[PDB]
Amino acid sequence: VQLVESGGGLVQPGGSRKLSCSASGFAFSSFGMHWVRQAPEKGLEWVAYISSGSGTIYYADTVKGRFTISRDDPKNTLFLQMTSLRSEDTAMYYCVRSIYYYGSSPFDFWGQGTTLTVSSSDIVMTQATSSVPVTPGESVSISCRSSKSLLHSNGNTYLYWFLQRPGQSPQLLIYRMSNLASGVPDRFSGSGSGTAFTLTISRLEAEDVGVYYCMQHLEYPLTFGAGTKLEL
Amino acid sequence: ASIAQARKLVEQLKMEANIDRIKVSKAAADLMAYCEAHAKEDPLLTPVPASENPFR
Amino acid sequence: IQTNGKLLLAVFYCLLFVFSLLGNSLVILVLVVCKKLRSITDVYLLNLALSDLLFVFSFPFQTYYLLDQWVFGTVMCKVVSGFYYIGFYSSMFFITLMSVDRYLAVVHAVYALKVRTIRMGTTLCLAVWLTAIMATIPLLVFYQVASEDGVLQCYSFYNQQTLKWKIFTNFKMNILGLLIPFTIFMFCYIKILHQLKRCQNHNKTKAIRLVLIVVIASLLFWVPFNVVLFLTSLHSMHILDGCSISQQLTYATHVTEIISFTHCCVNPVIYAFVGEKFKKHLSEIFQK
Amino acid sequence: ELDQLRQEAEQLKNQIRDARKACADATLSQITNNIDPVGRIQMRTRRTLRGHLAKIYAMHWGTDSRLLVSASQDGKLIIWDSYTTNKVHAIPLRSSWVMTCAYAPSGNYVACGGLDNICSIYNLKTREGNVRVSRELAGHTGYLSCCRFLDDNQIVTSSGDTTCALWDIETGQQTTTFTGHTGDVMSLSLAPDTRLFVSGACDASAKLWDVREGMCRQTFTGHESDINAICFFPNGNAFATGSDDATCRLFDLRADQELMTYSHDNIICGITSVSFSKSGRLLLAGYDDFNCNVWDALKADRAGVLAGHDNRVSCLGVTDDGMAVATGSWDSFLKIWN
Amino acid sequence: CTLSAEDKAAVERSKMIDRNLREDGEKAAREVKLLLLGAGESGKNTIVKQMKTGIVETHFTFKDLHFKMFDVGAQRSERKKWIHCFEGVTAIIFCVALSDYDLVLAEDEEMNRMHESMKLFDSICNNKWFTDTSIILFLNKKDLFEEKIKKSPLTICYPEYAGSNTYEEAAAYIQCQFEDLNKRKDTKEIYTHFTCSTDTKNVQFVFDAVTDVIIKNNLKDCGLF
Ligand SMILES: COc1ccccc1Oc1cccc(CN2CCC3(CC2)C(=O)NCN3CCc2ccccc2)c1
Repeated sequence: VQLVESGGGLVQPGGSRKLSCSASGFAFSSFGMHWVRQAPEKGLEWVAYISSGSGTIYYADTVKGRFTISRDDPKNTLFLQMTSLRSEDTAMYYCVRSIYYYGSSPFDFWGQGTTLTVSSSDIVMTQATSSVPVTPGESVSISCRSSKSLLHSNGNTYLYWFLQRPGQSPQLLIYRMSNLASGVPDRFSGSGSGTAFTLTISRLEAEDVGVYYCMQHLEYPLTFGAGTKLEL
Repeated sequence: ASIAQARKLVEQLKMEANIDRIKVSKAAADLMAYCEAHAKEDPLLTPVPASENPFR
Repeated sequence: IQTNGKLLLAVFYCLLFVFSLLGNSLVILVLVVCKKLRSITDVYLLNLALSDLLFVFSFPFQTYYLLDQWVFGTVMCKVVSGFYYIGFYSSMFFITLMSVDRYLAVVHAVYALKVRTIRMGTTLCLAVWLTAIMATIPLLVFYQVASEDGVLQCYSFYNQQTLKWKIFTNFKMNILGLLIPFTIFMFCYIKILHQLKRCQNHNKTKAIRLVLIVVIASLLFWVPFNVVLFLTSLHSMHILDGCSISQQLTYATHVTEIISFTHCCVNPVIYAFVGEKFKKHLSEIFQK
Repeated sequence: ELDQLRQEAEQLKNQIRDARKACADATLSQITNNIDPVGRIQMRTRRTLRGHLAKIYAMHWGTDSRLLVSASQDGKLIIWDSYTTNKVHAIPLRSSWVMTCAYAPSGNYVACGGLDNICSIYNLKTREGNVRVSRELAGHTGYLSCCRFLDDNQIVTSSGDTTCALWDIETGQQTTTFTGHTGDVMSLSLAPDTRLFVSGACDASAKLWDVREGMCRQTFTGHESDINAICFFPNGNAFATGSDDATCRLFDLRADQELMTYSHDNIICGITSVSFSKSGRLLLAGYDDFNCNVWDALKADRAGVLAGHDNRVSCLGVTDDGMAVATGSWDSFLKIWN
Repeated sequence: CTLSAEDKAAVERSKMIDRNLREDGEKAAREVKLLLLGAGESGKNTIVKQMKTGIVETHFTFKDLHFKMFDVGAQRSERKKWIHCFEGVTAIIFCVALSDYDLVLAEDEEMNRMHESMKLFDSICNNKWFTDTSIILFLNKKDLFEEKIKKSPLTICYPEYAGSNTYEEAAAYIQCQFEDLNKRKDTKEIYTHFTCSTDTKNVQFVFDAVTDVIIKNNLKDCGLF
């Protein structure tokens, strides 16, 4: 599975660009797609989303009207046409796949992203830890708080834990607050009480160092936490 | 040809005839006891309230 | 005489309304309630049943108008005239469309496999309904209640200068109600009959008989109606003038109206009630 | 001599019948005579699963009792969320003539089969996001009638070649071939401990097989026609057989003979499917009269009737928690009753 | 709405699955289904070749009509447990070898091969599942039949037969014997065509038969049964 993306570069403000995300190794048509920004030294913010078959298109409030996201299923590619660029959009863009059925794992694979620079009622998810020291072989807990209860009446708490290694694309760890993703070691665990949730690592190594983010998926302004960095 | 089939059938019948059998009374009593023990955990026999019925 | 004719017309209108109600309601109940609209023919049959019901819904108000003066008002007179005319147009268009559908099914079987679906039938039915509404739009604008001899009557008022619009709207019921539809109706069923004669089956004789029944029923229902329409238009053009002529045309008008809409009760027993699939559906409903 | 061998076989059959008669000191009817009747059971159709365009031949609940697989002749294997009526997957089968389907206990795999004499095992959890055929087990010379998953690596199938087979999927080979039936085997049921399984065939016989060893341990007779449905009692010490003689039968493994026959004069049509509730008290059997009858297992009295299928009820299943009862008929519909 | 974001997306996925199922169902209904049966060596393979394990599948297209021929000759199991799966097929192509009037079955000589064909025809035509299902009757090996009638007469297969030993009259007699096995001559109709190794109009005959069957089916569907 590959999600290589293309485009980026230095753009004068008020211009327009086309960000392309090429997909190979999996069925494009059955997978919904998302674009997630990464500011040069900040967290992740959801930008746009299209469902399977281009049925529904959602945009973030700060990017509504200017951006337009589309897909080419026969060509197996994802487009984001961007207009009226300002200095707030300078980011490392990430192409994310997400399938939706019972027991599915959304936000599996994150692309490597493209660097883009411009010349000069939503749920609030807060992680006050910011930075906590870590030692190999110990156990660490990372907390994430929610503005409203992420537990829907159907019983599914909608919380996603992501690990971004230094100089690496974000990697899914826990989906729906207790479910381990594929290829993730069992040392990771997730717990919560509807509003405040914790993620526990039983025994860390150098592979676990990075920055952890918590995402909500109840409504569809998709909001991340500030993130918590681990340093050995 | 058919002699081998007859021998195999006879051997299988002998193997089936050497089992130990308990009376119908004991087996029926065991079935009744199992039915009575788990009767409280059968939604079909004893309908559940609509609160915990997933199909509302 | 006048009272006898009034009561006589009221009686036939009431019986026709009752019979059409039963037949069309039975068709609708079998199609949309007890079963599914599985085939395109089911869609056409449901649309024809709705058309017949819409046509017959205007009968009770006419019976009251015979019994006593019009009291329902201007707007419902408009909607009643619309009911009658949209029913007429939709019924004829659906009869023609069913003739075309059967022509496709019989003459061109392989092509009808790929051109006969529920979606296409629904699209054509919606087009037919829109066409009927468009055709009855001109007639509604003239249907105005008025007090004649102290009696309130809902009729198409045409002033001395608007007489041209009455005669034009009469020929439209003829060339667009009969000539265009029945040319397609006739052509489709003649070719079905020719195909069925040169066929190796046991269902050929029954289909021939039913096709002939449909053709003769439709002709006897709809030809005298439009013939007396044409004669009335000619009389209004002063081509055929005479007091005895006027009385004879009025009497023919009444009798040919009765022979005309009798279709709202005969069409079910010809398109659905006879025919194996509907009998099987009715037997299944009766068993349950 | 052939005559001597036949005489010895007849003598052994006589001895077996004599032992079975000796062990029959009483019957399940008199022992449960004083037990309170279950009462009138009325189950309503909570869900109706639409989407199949042909006759449904197979259906199997998942372990979680929410996801269920359905096989029908339109060549599609549809996986349904029963709680909210949804289609999780629609696998297009290579052979449209499917007569059986299976859901693995883990949920990672689903097996199908039919007139191709091939057990096709599909992978549901894949990195590509689409259901892919994991394996195509071949070797049966007759139509596959039932396949049950022991675990994610071993599957047990029954075929029309009068045989059953145990396959390890990771090599696609027949580990153990269970033979001894004269007619075509139509149904198999795995015991809760997954060490023995009962297979009913068209010679009106149900045979109990040891999975590990590989030979028939007990043979139960009594039906006057082919056995089309089998189901283990939840205890594992009994099973139920449905046949075309319009009767169901309850066989005890330790008593090695029948215990009760569920029948009624009004029923002439054969039984297609048989299942138990999660207590052993209710025996749900699908009949060809477009009906599904619920019998009391301990008292032969008819507990209830489920109607609402316009064609023959072909498949019938009960969830692991016993919450609901899925019925799939030839009218291309699945109804979840509760 | 009372639906989550991923619940709504799952509903959309289910709707897409429904749309695909409807499309495939329309495509399948546009097709024609033929069940091909034969009494062993009945020239069935020859006709399979000319139009183009367990159940064998054959797809071909003729005059914008997509056929699906299912061969079940290799099942060798109880036919009554899987013959109901083919209820609703458009037609049944029954192949009978005319050269089997002389040859007797390998399993005992008391029971003749054409008698096997007649018994199979009686079982299939009078089956409760095939009541309105048309039968296209192919009578293969007509050249061998015509050559062989000179040496051995038809009386061996039909003792009650009393007629000339010419090819035409014997062929007509065999065809009549096969069509008098049809208990219901009103619900179903039987098409008989004579074939050989060099025949090249068999697909046309099948096309005409299926076109007639489609006409009958949509006459029933259009209310003109
Ligand atoms: C107040 O009732 C209605 C008002 C408007 C439409 C239909 C109302 O209900 C009814 C219900 C049955 C019969 C009539 C009366 N008729 C009169 C003649 C008619 C149709 C309505 C008309 O008007 N202008 C011309 N037109 C047809 C002329 C004609 C020609 C040949 C044969 C038969 C009739 C009205």
